[PDB]
Formats: sequence, C-alpha cells, structure tokens
Amino acid sequence: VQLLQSAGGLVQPGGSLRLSCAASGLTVSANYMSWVRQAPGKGLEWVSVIYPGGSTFYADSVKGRFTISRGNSKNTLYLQMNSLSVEDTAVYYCARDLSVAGAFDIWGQGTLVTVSIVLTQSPGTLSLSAGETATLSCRASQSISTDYLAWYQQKPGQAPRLLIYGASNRAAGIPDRFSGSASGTDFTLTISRLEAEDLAVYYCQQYGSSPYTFGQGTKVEI
Amino acid sequence: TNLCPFGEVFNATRFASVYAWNRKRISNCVADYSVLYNSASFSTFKCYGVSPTKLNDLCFTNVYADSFVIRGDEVRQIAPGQTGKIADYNYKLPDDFTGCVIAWNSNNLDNYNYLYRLFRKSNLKPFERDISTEIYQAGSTPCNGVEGFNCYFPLQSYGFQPTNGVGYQPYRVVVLSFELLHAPATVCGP
Ligand SMILES: *[C@@H]1O[C@H](CO)[C@@H](O)[C@H](O)[C@H]1NC(C)=O
Repeated sequence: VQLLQSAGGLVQPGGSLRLSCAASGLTVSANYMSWVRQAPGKGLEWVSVIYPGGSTFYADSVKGRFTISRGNSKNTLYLQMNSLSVEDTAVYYCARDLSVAGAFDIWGQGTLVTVSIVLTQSPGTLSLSAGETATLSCRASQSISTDYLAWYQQKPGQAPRLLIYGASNRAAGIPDRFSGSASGTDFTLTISRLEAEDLAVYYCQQYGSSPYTFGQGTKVEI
Repeated sequence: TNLCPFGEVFNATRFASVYAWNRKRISNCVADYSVLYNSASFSTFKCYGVSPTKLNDLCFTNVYADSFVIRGDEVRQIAPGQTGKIADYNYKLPDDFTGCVIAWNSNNLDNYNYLYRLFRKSNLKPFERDISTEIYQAGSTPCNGVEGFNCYFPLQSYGFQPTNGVGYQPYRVVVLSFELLHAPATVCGP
C-alpha cells in the first residue's frame, strides 16, 4: 500500500492553495485520515481529523483559515486553505490514523508550501559512539495511561514512521532492537546495538487524550 | 402510594458497557423527584427542555432510563448537538431531546470488562444500538474475518486503573428520556 501527494508552490500572504492526498490499496471513505504540519525546524503539529462517518475536527490554534474535505470519487483527501500568513509556512504530511491498533501506520511523501497536555524529552543530544546504548526519556505534564502514546523516528529528508506504538507494543517490520518501558508518568525508549544507519531524530507522541501534541525533538548522534 | 423505582437504577452493582446499553422503563406509579436535585453525588444533573426545578407538575406517559459507563472526559459529549468519537458511533441523542442527564464520579467503587465500539462506515440514527461484531474490511481487499492487516476488531477495551485520571476516572452516566402524551398518563408528581 502507498500514499502519494500532489500540491505545492509559492503563494503570497492571503492567497489560496489546496493539497491532494491520493491513496492506493486503501479505501479513504471508510478509514480515518489526518493532516499534520512540520514547521521548518520547530517539529510537528496536528491540523485536522476526518472521521469515516463525515464529522470533522480542527486544531484549536488555527481552524478558520483551513477547511478539510473528503472525496470518495477518487479515494483522495483534499485540504483547502482560506488564506496564508507568514507564520504558516511549513512542509505538510498526510497520514492514515488508527486509534489504538497502531497510531499512524502509513505516511505520505511530503509537499512544500511557502510564504512571500505537554511532553518533554530529557536527554537532549546524547552523542554516543557506535555500539553504545542510547536512552531517550519522554515525560508527560499530566498523568496519562500506560497506553495512548507512541514513538516516531524521522530519518533526514524522509517521511516520519513509527517504531513502538501503545507503550511497548511493537509494530510489524521493526527489528527487536527497540523495546520501551512504562513506569508512572515517565516513559523511556531504549536502542540496543547502535548502528550507523539509524542517525535520525526521535519524537514522542500521544493520542486520544486531547488535540494531539508532539515533543520538542531530540537527535541521536554517532 | 408506590414510589417509582429510582434507587436501584441509580444505585446497584452492575452497569453495562456503552456499546450495549440497557433501556429500563417505568409503567405505573408516582415519582417524587425530590431525591434527584437533593443529593450531592449527582455532579452534572443537567436538564433540557422542561424545567429542571419543577418536574413534578408534568404528567408524562413513559419515562425511559438507560445507563452507561464513560471515561469521564467524554461526559460533556453526551449532550445533544455534539460531535465526537462516542456520540457518533455509540449513542446519539435527538436534537429536541426532553429530559435530564446525570453524571457521577464513581472511581473508587469501580478493569477490563468495559469496552466500546470504534469502527463504523456510518453514523447512528437517534436512539439506536448495534450489537454487531464483524470486521469492517478497512482495506479494499476482501476480508475473510480473521484478524490481520486491514482487518480490525470493531470493539476495543478501556483500561481503568487508579491513577489521577481526572479526565480518565471511570464515570457512570444515566440520562432520563421523557416521552410525549400518547395514552392516559400514569406517572406524575404528587
Ligand atoms: C444508593 O443511592 C440512593 C440514591 O442515589 C441512596 O438513597 C441510597 O442510600 C444508596 N444506597 C443504597 C444501598 O441504595
């Protein structure tokens, strides 16, 4: 199964634009969809969710300037923008949403747009040599259940993917080198037998609690 | 002369899950609602349509009571004209709803038995329940009925543990639905 996108350009403030997330091998009319924004260096954010029934929600920060639509005649998901501001420039991703059985199983390819509860990740940089365990700890501002939290990795210049979903549950295709724990309000992720391939940035994400929030973001180093 | 049953429905040992909610009804008795607006356990006690303070004067024909178990965060979602995960796929009130809704804070008295429905291709008509377990075939490929990729179980279980859980404290809500005047009514105030 593959997700693909088709949009982009350069738009002055107040102008209009639209983005198309077309799918293959996965019906869009019966399955959750969501749009996320990646600011140029800040991190990640949540923008919208469309439930299969037809209902729609929006990010509390910005709702009037956007308007999400569902198209069942082309298995695609259009997102329409009323107007743009200088603060709104970022790269955009579309990804399928599963509530508990995984969080974001698949991700898009990424399109570019330009303009003319709290989580914290303790370790920070953690520059360590090859073959040495790297420990990352994400703490929640408020008490949270053992479930309802995931773990994402972003290879440089690549779409985000998930490694461990719902505390310690491991998704398909991930090697058994990753296994995170859950104790109280502190959550940790452990990487064993560090390899030079895994240079990336790792994020801790929560779902179901509220408008989704992402951590600041930490970069492992070789 | 015979107070209508309210004590056991608002206070017993077993409460069904949200996906399958019992619908108790009352046929013939007098129902003094004095205990309703008196006890402090009833946190919300929010009422629509008919006046909350003076429900004795009315002479409805059939009062229906149903009981849920909600995570507590979604209690505000029970009100009519609201949208979200549980008001769309589990229990929908009609826009012109008559009656009251009551929410508790019962975490100490009450796991893994509670479970709700998460997946459906359409919304529910007002006052409709669906005791159905069949994998909805997420992918375009035909789904045999065995758990696998693009085949997900329609029912998922809550996790209730004594954390702080201010939004996650397991709540029990009962909403009273009042019917119109079909036949000569048999329930009133005095
Ligand atoms: C249960 O609740 C009712 C009213 O909410 C109260 O009068 C009663 O004392 C409680 N306990 C029992 C055992 O009924």
